[PDB]
Amino acid sequence: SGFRKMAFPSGKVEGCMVQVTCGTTTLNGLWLDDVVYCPRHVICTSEDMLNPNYEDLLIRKSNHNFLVQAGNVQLRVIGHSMQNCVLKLKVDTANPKTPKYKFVRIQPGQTFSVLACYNGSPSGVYQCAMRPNFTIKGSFLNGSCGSVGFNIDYDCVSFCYMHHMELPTGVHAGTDLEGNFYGPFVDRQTAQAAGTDTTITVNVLAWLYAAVINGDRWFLNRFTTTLNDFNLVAMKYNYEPLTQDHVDILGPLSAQTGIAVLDMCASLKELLQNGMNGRTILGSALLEDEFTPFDVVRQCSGVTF
Amino acid sequence: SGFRKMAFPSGKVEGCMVQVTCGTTTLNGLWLDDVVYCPRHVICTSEDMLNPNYEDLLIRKSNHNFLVQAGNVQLRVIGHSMQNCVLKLKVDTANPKTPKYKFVRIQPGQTFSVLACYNGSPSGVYQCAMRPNFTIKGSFLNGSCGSVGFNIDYDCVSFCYMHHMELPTGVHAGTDLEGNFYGPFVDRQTAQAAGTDTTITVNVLAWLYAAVINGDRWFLNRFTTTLNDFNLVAMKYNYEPLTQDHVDILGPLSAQTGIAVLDMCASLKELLQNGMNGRTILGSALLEDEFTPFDVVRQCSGVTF
Ligand SMILES: O=C(CN1Cc2ccc(Cl)cc2[C@H](C(=O)Nc2cncc3ccccc23)C1)Nc1ccc2scnc2c1
Ligand SMILES: O=C(CN1Cc2ccc(Cl)cc2[C@H](C(=O)Nc2cncc3ccccc23)C1)Nc1ccc2scnc2c1
Ligand SMILES: [Cl-]
Repeated sequence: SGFRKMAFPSGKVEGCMVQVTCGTTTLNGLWLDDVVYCPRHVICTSEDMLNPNYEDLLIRKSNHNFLVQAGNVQLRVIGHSMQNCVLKLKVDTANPKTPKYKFVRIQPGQTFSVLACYNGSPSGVYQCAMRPNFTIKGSFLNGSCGSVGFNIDYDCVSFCYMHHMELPTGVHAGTDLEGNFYGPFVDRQTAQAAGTDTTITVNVLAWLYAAVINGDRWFLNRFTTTLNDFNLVAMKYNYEPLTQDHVDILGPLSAQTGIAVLDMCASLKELLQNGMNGRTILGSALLEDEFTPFDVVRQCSGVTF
Repeated sequence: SGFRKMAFPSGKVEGCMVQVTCGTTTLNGLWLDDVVYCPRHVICTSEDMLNPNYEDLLIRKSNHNFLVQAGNVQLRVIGHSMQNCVLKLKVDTANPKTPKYKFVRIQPGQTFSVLACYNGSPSGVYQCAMRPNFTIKGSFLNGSCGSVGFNIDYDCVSFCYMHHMELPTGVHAGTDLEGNFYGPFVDRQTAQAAGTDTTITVNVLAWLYAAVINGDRWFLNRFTTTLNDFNLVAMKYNYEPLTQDHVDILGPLSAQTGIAVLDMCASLKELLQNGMNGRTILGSALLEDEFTPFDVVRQCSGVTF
């Protein structure tokens, strides 16, 4: 029993973290085989950030201008190239700790683990979700750029996020490992803001199923709803629309608990309309939306890596 | 910016997890140098759990009755001994991945990371706290026994907890790495229950200071309090007494924010009286007690916003 915000074990990613320095800028890099991946803004000064011409700044640089440090060892840069907002530094040493991996782009609502790093040294691991507005509610300080997000499937690490910046509201923005940003963001110092966010409905439903599995049923009722009627109330409370795909995905949890997805939707509707009335669900007074249906099934089954 | 329940990177502990089997029982062990540490109840059947005589069960075992598996490799047991509720299995191979470590016994209120494991394989990492009633609100299924709790400071892993059992209320009990239980618990299936739990006051205060550092001050007031008056009100809401030690420990956060500890105590008193009125503090609708003053200083910026 018990339900916690659980991250994947970080060991396979810790053995890939390095420090990248170019001029006065120091951030983190991801060392896989003989390439070090890092945000391209490592080549910028503070004045360059306003309107940087990355292809012009990069030509000025030679291999020896990039200082890469893996633990207490200097890696020698032998090549460099840019792919979208990610800089790829070819080093003269393949990482002996390179795990089996893939680069994957995730969708809003999907969760992942973040290994927060400073000066190429991992400091902490936490779980988060890609919000519908494409930002993440992370915890990062100056020097955290280049820290990565990932999921593990069997023995394969799927890298899905690289940290680039913090927005004025304290939320974070970054790219996939191919350098494509999540959201309408750019890697410059310009006026940028997170869009209005919404709640991840399929995740709140998954978490309500996790509460039932852990013996919390007070919110269950005898009623049901249609998908259309539920979506009319969900949009009213700034919740993402629930699709037939979300209903299908919740199928197994509905069969394990004996509570149909639209029956759980009726419970969610009443929670939105009446509140919790001094009660909690899994120790929370808010409806939690950062656990996917797969996360709930995995934590209530004991899948190992 | 941001504030998350952050765990330590788990890699150093992942390289120590092994599977220990004795008869029909399989659980996790911690392999450090040439010793595998695990709960002594690995030698018990379900019948034995009512009134086990561990000395009597152990004398009937030989080294070859214990099967230890590290990855896909069998370790050969060459010695065994019991120390309190922990079984120490001497193996003929020192763990080449043994980190720099120490065994530390923690006090209630202290936090640590747990690496939940099944069959010697890590599945997830999460942060938790030793409750005032010496239990932990973990997330553990059958087969998780032997999973460990730890902190990491400057590359040294301090092991503070080993998982032994789940109590009837869904909470968890275990030992330090010398086999001494936290709390009045026994590794016996008997009528034992977690005592009434309380809120960790010094941690709630630390978290209120984390909110001020991150820019939120809505909960402050113009009042102060005496330590005695604060404790009389705190005990009515099931909060632990605040000692002069806790006031001393909060000194640095009081100096970084300019808010005296007894001034923050007055804010906590008012929060207990009024609730949050639809507002949140660091994204929570409840007062959070699983971040220590040390955790807040480690995660938060040294510059207040
Ligand atoms: O100082 C800057 C300038 N940035 C321009 C800029 C423009 C474009 C790009 Cl792609 C990156 C960046 C950098 C950037 O966002 N870095 C950071 C990333 N994650 C967390 C951070 C936490 C504190 C500081 C920086 C952080 C740097 N901003 C700033 C922001 C957020 C707070 S919160 C307190 N101080 C700041 C100060
Ligand atoms: O079946 C038992 C017997 N235990 C007695 C017993 C007595 C003393 C000692 Cl030192 C160890 C143990 C074992 C024990 O607590 N094992 C476990 C440890 N951590 C999490 C667990 C999560 C589910 C299951 C077992 C778990 C075994 N209990 C039980 C409890 C909690 C739920 S929740 C659903 N089923 C159970 C069933
Ligand atoms: Cl302690």
